Amino acid sequence: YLIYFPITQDREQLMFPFHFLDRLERHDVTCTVSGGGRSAQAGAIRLAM
Amino acid sequence: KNRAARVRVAKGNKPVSYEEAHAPHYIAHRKGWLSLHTGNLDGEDHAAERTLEDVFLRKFMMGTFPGCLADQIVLKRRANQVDICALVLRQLPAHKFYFLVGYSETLLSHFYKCPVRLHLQTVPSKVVYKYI
Amino acid sequence: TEEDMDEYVWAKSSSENSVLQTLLQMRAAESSVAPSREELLGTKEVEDYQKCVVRLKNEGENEASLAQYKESVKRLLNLA
Amino acid sequence: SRYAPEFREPLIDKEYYRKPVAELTEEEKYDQELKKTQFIKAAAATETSSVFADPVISKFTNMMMKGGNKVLARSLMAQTLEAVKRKQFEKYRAASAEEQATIERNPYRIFHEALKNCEPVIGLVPILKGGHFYQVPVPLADRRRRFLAMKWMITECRENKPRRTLMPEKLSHELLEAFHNRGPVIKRKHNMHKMAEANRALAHY
Amino acid sequence: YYVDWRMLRDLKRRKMAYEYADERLRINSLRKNTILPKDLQEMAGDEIAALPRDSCPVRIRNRCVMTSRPRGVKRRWRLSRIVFRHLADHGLLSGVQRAIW
Amino acid sequence: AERPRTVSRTSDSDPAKHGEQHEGQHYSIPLQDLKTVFPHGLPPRYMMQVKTFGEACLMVRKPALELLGYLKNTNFAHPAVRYLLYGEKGTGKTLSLCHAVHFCARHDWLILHIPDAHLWVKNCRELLQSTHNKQRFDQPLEASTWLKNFKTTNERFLSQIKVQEKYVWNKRESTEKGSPLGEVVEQGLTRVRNATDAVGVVLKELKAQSALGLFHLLVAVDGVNALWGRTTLKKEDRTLIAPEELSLVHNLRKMVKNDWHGGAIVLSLSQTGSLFKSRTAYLPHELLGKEGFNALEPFLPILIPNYNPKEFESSFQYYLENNWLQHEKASTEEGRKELRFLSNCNPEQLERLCASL
Amino acid sequence: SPLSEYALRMSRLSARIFGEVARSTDSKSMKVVSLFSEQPLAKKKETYDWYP
RNA sequence: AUGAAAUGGGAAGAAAUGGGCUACAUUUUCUUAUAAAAGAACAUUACUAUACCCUUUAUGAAACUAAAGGACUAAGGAGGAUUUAGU
Ligand SMILES: Nc1ncnc2c1ncn2[C@@H]1O[C@H](COP(=O)(O)OP(=O)(O)OP(=O)(O)O)[C@@H](O)[C@H]1O
Ligand SMILES: [Mg+2]
Ligand SMILES: [Mg+2]
Ligand SMILES: [Mg+2]
Ligand SMILES: [Mg+2]
Ligand SMILES: [Mg+2]
Repeated sequence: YLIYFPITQDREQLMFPFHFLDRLERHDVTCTVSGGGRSAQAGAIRLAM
Repeated sequence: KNRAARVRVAKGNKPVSYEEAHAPHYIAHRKGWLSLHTGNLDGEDHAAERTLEDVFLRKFMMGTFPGCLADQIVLKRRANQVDICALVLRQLPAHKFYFLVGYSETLLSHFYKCPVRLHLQTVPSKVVYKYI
Repeated sequence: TEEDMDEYVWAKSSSENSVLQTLLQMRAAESSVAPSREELLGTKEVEDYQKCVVRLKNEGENEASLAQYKESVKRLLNLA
Repeated sequence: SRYAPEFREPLIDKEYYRKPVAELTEEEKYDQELKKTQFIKAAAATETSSVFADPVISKFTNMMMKGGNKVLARSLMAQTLEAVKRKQFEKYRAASAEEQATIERNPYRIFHEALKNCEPVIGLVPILKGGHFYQVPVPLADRRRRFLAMKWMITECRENKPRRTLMPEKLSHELLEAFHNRGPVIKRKHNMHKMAEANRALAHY
Repeated sequence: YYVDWRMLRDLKRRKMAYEYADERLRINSLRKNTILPKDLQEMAGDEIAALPRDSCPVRIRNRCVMTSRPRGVKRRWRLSRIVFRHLADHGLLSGVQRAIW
Repeated sequence: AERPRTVSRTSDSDPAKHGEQHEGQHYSIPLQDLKTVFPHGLPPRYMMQVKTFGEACLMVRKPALELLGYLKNTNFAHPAVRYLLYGEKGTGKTLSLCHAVHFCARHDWLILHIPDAHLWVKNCRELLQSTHNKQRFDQPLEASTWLKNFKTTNERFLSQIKVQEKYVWNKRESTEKGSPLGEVVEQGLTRVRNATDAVGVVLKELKAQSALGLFHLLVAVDGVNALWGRTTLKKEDRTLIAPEELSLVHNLRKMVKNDWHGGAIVLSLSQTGSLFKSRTAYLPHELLGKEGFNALEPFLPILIPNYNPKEFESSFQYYLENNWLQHEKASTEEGRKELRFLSNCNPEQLERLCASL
Repeated sequence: SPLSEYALRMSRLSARIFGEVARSTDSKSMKVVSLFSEQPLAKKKETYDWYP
């Protein structure tokens, strides 16, 4: 995710689900996002997670 | 204001049919298409030629059955077959209709080089959807 | 030529020359009499190095395959 | 808007949801039970539970963005904060133990206290009466007072800087110079207040 | 009778371009290359010019088949925007509806 | 807590002492060794950290410990071994290579350190032709800057080593055989036209004389993937140049060959600054290509990974030990866990995130 | 990159098999192949039978 | 003949005005990647011509058209009253 999402705001968007429930570093996620731009793909993953 | 294909309001005494009552934006919603061919489907050719044949076929049927058409005709193309479905008033004698069918079929089959059939449903009088 | 070939062939390649030249310099430093070409390229150390380079060129290059190549170099070059 | 009026703004406060039930005021307690039967808007792309998210700075970033280039605007603000931290670290190391105590090295605290020092209490709304322009003293809301401070900073740096200087180097030099109540932006606030004093009589109009 | 004299001239232009298509193809091929002597290419440039002007296929204009309108035509049906709209708005075109979205 | 803060520093300033016990501990590089061993070659952002913190401290790590081990057991009689540090962006390849340059520098090796080799294949504003071979070109400014730094690092060895041949710089100026190698360096700086030729003499002299046992030679080239790639320099005909045609690139390609002995070659790959390479390319064959890979084999690839849990905590405490992380929530466990996610333990990303904070 | 002899002789062997242009032909001279491989605009049924 | 057809033309502006386009740069310019990052440029032509002029290619029967280079480069330094659009 650091390689796929070189922008911080995209990574922060993936941090929101786990950080909110204090579950950082406790799960292993495998994503497959097709379509849209960088921000739309991070947002789509956030909801899927 | 939009003036296209809208039979405008009179004073409640104008008898409009179902087809005439509905404006263009009701096509594919409340009323269908009078002609059905495959020439406007995606990746299909000969739209220009199918449309020109339709324009003529409608003018031919009006003149061949003058004053005897209750509503617009429906054209149905399947393979090379053409089928004309017309609502016709019961004004003319029965034997006269057999003449115009034999004539109009043979004439249009030798003009467009396809098998053409005429389907006539006779009504006692024009069917009125509403009075506008 | 080598560029045309789609599947790497270690035999008679830039790798074989580079490997043979290194092994010749290694035996010369040892003060041994100049050895034969077949002798140097028949050793097991050179056998393994052939397999690893071929894997990198044909099978694909990745951290796992590069780790295998690292070990072959250590054996071939007598590195601790 | 694509959100029906029944939708509710999302609440992204991590501590609030995890507080013990008894610690919540009954008004707040009521809203939680009500929201269970309501629709909630999806959270914005820049809305997170991060502990490093500052709303004031996030707003300042959007007021610098041009043409939807958020990456560049955030980069400029990130470079600014670093340029302010690095300017205070140099001063701190090159200062005596007594001076070292006063020196502030937190860029987030220099940014907030800078903006606050540039916020004007009163305003001036220009009016036209009888074919002349009579601007009159006005009172400004908490939203209008904050907007003016941020706008005045982003406009001093954008315009009144040398051609080869960059925004992270002009903005850093102004947040710190404002943080000490001596910058040109502070003068803009002083000029606003001094004009309002002059127009005290024209407030009636 | 065609719609107007402008449609008649175009119809003739379309029938004379069909007659001289092979000729203008064979001759023009001699000019669109760099393999033949420039003396031959300059001469083929004059044989093509000597052909009648109505053989030239760039003088054909697409006109509405029913009203002979030069502009506003849709090439898939060969009708002007005004004529196309009359057939479409009455349900007479198979599958054409108004676009609501 | 500050338990990793004790693990965030080590008292062993000398690179030889370092071992596995010292992993994840930051050793301070002496001030004199910064202005002598490292006048160039340190990353630009790292140099900013050295100026603000007032001290250079390099974390001891397993990749750089493996390299120091091979250098200690070097068999000088055997041909030189090429060590290739390959890793993803920001993983620390340049600073791992600088750790080796400190170890060799303290053992009295002769340092031949090319700080960045991409700078020689792009953005050149003066490109002359070479008298030695008219087909090649000469980069006066690129060579002149390197010589001034090479002089500083090896100033001690510039009087002992002496040229073994005669070099005619101009009709009126030549170098007599036997004169100190410093004279060759002095002429290059004095007359910029010969700068690209003085460099070639220096590289040639050191390579030949090293085998005589007088001195050891560390050829430390960072960004070696530039040599066998493409350039963005154009000839008077506005036609792009090739790497070989350039004189500096041509000479260096010889030094990175294993046809000599008496030293070791330490190479590093960097996609940053690379021309015509993807952003996500880090592997040796992707960056070196078919030409570069064949040139350097057999080489020893040393992967530089991301910070491990021990290394990340030590780096986090080092920033806290210098008061860099000034945000109130940075010291907390929720801040630390956040920075671990956003950075992903990448050394460069962690340095960038903490810079703003 | 340049095309070595093996590459070039293979390319000619392929063109000979697939009925493609075998020689080195300029972009200008490739229009002759287009003119004689495509129906001309005036010979297409849409043009000459545009009108009823 | 106010009808039909063929050939050749249907020109310009020390002018005013509406709309659009580009620029006036540092949140910028050039290059590689890609919008990440890096190396250079950065005031007299640095930013900056979708004009003129000069070449080449494309369509055509016809270049008077379009595109791409080349040089040439002038003005422009964010625009008075006033006015447009956007929840
Ligand atoms: N051993 C280390 N000690 C201290 N900081 C380190 C170390 N390794 C990496 N870092 C941090 O990571 C940053 C990047 O390091 P470095 O430049 O060595 O990486 P790299 O992999 O060579 O990068 P690139 O691919 O861009 O060339 C440094 O500026 C520093 O903040
Ligand atoms: Mg035309
Ligand atoms: Mg590096
Ligand atoms: Mg007339
Ligand atoms: Mg960018
Ligand atoms: Mg032409």
